[PDB]
Amino acid sequence: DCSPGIWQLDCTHLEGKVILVAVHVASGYIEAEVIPAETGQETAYFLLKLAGRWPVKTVHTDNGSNFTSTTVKAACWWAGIKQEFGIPESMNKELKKIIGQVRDQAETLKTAVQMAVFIHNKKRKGGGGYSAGERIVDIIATDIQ
Amino acid sequence: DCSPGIWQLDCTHLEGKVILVAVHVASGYIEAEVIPAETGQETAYFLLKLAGRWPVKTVHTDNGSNFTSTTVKAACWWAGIKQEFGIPESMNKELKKIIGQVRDQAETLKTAVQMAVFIHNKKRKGGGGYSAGERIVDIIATDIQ
Ligand SMILES: Cc1nc2ccccc2c(-c2ccc3c(c2)CCCO3)c1[C@H](OC(C)(C)C)C(=O)O
Ligand SMILES: Cc1nc2ccccc2c(-c2ccc3c(c2)CCCO3)c1[C@H](OC(C)(C)C)C(=O)O
Repeated sequence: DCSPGIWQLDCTHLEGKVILVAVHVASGYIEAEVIPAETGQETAYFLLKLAGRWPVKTVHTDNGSNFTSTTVKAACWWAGIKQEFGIPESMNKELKKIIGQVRDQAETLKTAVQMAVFIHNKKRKGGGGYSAGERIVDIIATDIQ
Repeated sequence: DCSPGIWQLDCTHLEGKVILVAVHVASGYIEAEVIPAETGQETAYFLLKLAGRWPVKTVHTDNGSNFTSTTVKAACWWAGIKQEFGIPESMNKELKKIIGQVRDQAETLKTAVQMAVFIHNKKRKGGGGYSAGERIVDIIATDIQ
């Protein structure tokens, strides 16, 4: 029943590095990237990429100060994004769980993260039974037509 | 009439930097990234991200030697991707055109690229009349069901 334009964006920390995690709330679909620094510039750039791919209307975060930089506000201004305050989970544990499971199968954390994203988005969820990757595409397509 | 799992991947050069460009052939939808070096490791990593997001079955390129590294072959092995040889355009000019149009509106090339990707994917194509972003989502969703 969730609006299809709503996304959640946070950062977690692992191995002294920073993982930016975006969740499409309606579907559970995720996108993630290991970023060199937890900064406004990184968040702004990430939001521009996200918005060119999906119809992003509002973004929520669990750390509001993430969104106070002028650099982030410029990215939401240009892409027509607004901040979402009133949201009614949680993938940071679950994605961290998958990362832990595949970690030794890759040299770098960034590679393991993308493996974990792949696994998460492709998993059939019947425990009828689509994956997050299938649900996002259906939700958006139905919302077009 | 194109298969929905087929993607084209190339690199272009601008301002002495490297832009990796992936095109979903059936829709015209694009994803791009400025990469620090034109290397197998960058291509492999990019393919892992791409494959966690879309149902990527085959990838074609205009420079076959792009795909000879062990690092790329490991990424297509792990993600279940095969190379596509027999393909029946062109965005590298068109995307370059949009980049040129917005270039002065951003400090960095990487930012301009993402602006150009956004513009390209959102543009209604009626010259009925959906955008590449709408077409990819419809094509994939219909292919699920
Ligand atoms: C550094 C590195 N070196 C290699 C040398 C030879 C062969 C493969 C690799 C891989 C690799 C590539 C795809 C892949 C996996 C690992 C693990 C399974 C999924 O696919 C990596 C990975 O890094 C890059 C992806 C950036 C190249 C890694 O971090 O381990
Ligand atoms: C370096 C940089 N510094 C800034 C300082 C203050 C305010 C904004 C910026 C922007 C910016 C952010 C979003 C955006 C656009 C530009 C241009 C329109 C689309 O949205 C950038 C851009 O770089 C980052 C996105 C990495 C921060 C840029 O290359 O110009």
